[PDB]
Amino acid sequence: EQVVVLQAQRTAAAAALENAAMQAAELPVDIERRLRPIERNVH
Amino acid sequence: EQVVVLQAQRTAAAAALENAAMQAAELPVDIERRLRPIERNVHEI
Amino acid sequence: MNAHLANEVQYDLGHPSSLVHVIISSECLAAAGIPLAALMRANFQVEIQTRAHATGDCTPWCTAFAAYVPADAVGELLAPVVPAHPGLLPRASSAGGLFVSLPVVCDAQGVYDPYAVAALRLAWGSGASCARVILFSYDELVPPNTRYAADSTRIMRVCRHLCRYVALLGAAAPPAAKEAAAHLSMGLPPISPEEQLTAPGGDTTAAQDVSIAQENEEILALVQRRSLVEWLDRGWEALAGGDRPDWLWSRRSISVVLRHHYGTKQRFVVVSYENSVAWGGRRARPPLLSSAL
Amino acid sequence: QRTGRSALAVLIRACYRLQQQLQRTRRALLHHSDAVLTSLHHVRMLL
Amino acid sequence: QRTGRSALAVLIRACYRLQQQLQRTRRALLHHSDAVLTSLHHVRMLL
Repeated sequence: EQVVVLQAQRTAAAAALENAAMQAAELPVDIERRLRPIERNVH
Repeated sequence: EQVVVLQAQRTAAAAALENAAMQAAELPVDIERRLRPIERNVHEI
Repeated sequence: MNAHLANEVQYDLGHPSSLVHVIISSECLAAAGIPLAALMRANFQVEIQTRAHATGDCTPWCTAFAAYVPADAVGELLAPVVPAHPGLLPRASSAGGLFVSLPVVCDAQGVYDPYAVAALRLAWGSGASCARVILFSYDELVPPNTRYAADSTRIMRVCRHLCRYVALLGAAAPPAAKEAAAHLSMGLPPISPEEQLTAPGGDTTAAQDVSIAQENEEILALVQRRSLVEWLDRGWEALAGGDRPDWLWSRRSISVVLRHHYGTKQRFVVVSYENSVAWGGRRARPPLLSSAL
Repeated sequence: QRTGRSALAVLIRACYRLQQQLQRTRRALLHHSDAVLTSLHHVRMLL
Repeated sequence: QRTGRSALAVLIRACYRLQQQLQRTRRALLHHSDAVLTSLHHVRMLL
């Protein structure tokens, strides 16, 4: 019984990484459009 | 025996998440480390 | 498309809860354990029930509707095909799966319970041996935000492909489509459904792109100091010759959100329209879905 | 009188609002980044 | 002569360095954030 649980939990969070990988792919995006309209503002 | 193999992978995957957790838990330190002197510089003007 | 139309009629007439329109991929069905050729042999009855969290009690089986397309699944939303003029909307290829709307059990001040399961059952024959059960947690069904902002570049392409096709058709055009091709040209690459699935931008990330814009245009000003949607409708009613309520929603805003399945690691697509009573639609009924738990 | 007092008001409206623009980037980049740490701790809960 | 030419040098040293402070926050927040995407791709390699 435990293998059927332990396998299904490992395949579960494998999907939750790719939901988070597309979620955490905006951190190099979210920094860029907040600084650049302030740099040209100073420049 | 399949339990022992997969529990070896459950505890191995938990280490890489905590590598990932402590890597990204340092990010809220940095926003309150990098922007706070820059706020002080604009206040000088 | 028809499988999402024929489900909201069941939800409009009350059969409080919510509804999430889901596109399963072909490879999510393959790893779930069903044969893909059995579904190919256009609506299709599928029984769906919802199960609770650590209680055991569940909703009884209700019959809902489905349609499997061996085609591009997502491209059938974005670029439909006239049977008369096949080269109207050029698109890229993709995988093809069924369309099933899924019910979501709410509360008053609607907050869905995660770790409870909404369940499918695909039956392609007689007997229990020809049936499988695919499970969906409420963690699985509902993403945080829609991506209607990724749709803004698509309708502006369909405006071009009508202007390209009628000019390609020449003097053999219907005279209604001759007019609408000129007016859309004054109002101004195939439709790739994989680009909207991988575009890094939601709605709330796009709503923040207005407040970062308007407040920065002000200070940089201080340093110095018959709509086009209507004309699209007369193109399809001239080139094809009918309304086709499949094709009504393809001309409007469609948010195409990519998700992943917890059981078999494969992808599936959560779809919300503009004229849709179900979740994500701009004509929705309160209370809405909230991830408070 | 009105030449020098109003030309500095150009640089008044610029400086007190750049103090405000960086305050939202302190808040909106912490109320967004904590959702990433919310997501990653949720994945360990699945395991 | 020295009154107006040196009072503007206060605002000279302020503006050319605020151009520089935001350049490090472009670099130091990309050489830090790519380690997050480095970590997340490593976790999939374990699976």
